[PDB]
Amino acid sequence: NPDPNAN
Amino acid sequence: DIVMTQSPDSLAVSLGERATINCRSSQSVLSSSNNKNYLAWYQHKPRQPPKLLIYWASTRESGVPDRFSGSGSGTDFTLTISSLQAEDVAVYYCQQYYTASPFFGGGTKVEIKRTVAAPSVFIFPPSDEQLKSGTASVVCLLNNFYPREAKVQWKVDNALQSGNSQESVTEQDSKDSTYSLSSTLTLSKADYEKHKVYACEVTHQGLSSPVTKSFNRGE
Amino acid sequence: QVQLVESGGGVVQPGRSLRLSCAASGFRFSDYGMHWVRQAPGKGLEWVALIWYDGSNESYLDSVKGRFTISRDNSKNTLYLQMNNLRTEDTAVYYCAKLLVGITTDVFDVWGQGTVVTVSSASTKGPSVFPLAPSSKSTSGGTAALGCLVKDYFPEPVTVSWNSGALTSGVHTFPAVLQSSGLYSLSSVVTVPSSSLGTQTYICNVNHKPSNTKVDKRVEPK
Repeated sequence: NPDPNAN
Repeated sequence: DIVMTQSPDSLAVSLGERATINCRSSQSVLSSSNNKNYLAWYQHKPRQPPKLLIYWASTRESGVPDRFSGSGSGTDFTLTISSLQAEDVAVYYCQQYYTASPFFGGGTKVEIKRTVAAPSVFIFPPSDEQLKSGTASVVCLLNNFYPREAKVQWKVDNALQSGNSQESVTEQDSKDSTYSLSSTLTLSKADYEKHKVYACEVTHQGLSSPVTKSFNRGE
Repeated sequence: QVQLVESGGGVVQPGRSLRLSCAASGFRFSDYGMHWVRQAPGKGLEWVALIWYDGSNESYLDSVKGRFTISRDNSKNTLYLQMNNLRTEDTAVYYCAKLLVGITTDVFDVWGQGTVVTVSSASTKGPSVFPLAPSSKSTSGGTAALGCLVKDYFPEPVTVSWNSGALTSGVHTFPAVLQSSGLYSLSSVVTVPSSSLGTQTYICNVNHKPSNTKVDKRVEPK
């Protein structure tokens, strides 16, 4: 369940 | 991979009636960390980019009218259009955005369902101008018919033609909700000159028996 | 406006390379993963590639892996797709898009307008325009059909009008088909009252900008 966005 | 499968592949809905589109994911897209389904629905019309309709399976995007609604959870999802409007004719895609390879479904083409309309059929011989070029194109037109399903069969001197034709179909007409189809039979001039009778035979559910249009070369 | 503007599409020979660019503006491009998505003729949308917000990882459709490279230059708010060893089946409209992987709050998507990539070894060629003459057996007092066959051109598109745009009712200009020769062909037809044959003049206007060809072709009963 990836998050390729900035955090 | 989480692969997305839609059903049906095409749907005909009468104006003002309900449209239901189904989508199945090969694995669950429900996140155990936030209890949300990573499932979107997109609308796609010709000559423009896709538009987001629904995300989180049921959250309707800003500006999208309330006749669109998404439901389901886990692996089974549905898009409903409660009352179809003419501007809703489009291909609808589900898509998962759970993984780093966020696959789309195959799409469901939604069209307006109207009364049956048999095609009017016309056959066109090759022009003399083209023949002086070494090629003969024979064209058969099926005009303003509904439903879309139709079969064109070419016959040359009663011999069934196979593999030497191509056809093209228009988008659903915005005024009368019909389709039209062009089929082109391509032969060398030499072959065209051996035979006499050129026939287009058309089958459609509105025609109680197939309609044939034909000409004899050189009349 | 939040927008993406693509450039770089065109005709490219099989086995060669082509780079697409996608210029982002109106939002914080460097905060988001970004994608390419394509649509081949007669096919559905197909996700192609994903790049992390900071360029630190990438994900690829299996059929382009090792041939295509997604990259970005955040200093220029630009996304790229380097396409090497191109194949016929890579022919498609290519979109860049934000998509929704990893969304939390303040959710939006944005797509570019698309750029066409045609993988072909065909040469530019203007069409031949041939009449589809109305039949002599056209029903008296009924409806007749006539048209123009626009044959053997490359690349797309052609534009067809009738009577310089004055005739629109009853016109059907069909999608082109790609022939085995690698050249396109299409027909444009119109239905009209049979009684208008002879009295009314019917001319198809066919423009193919790549070949600089502009034809006005009169269609007459034979």
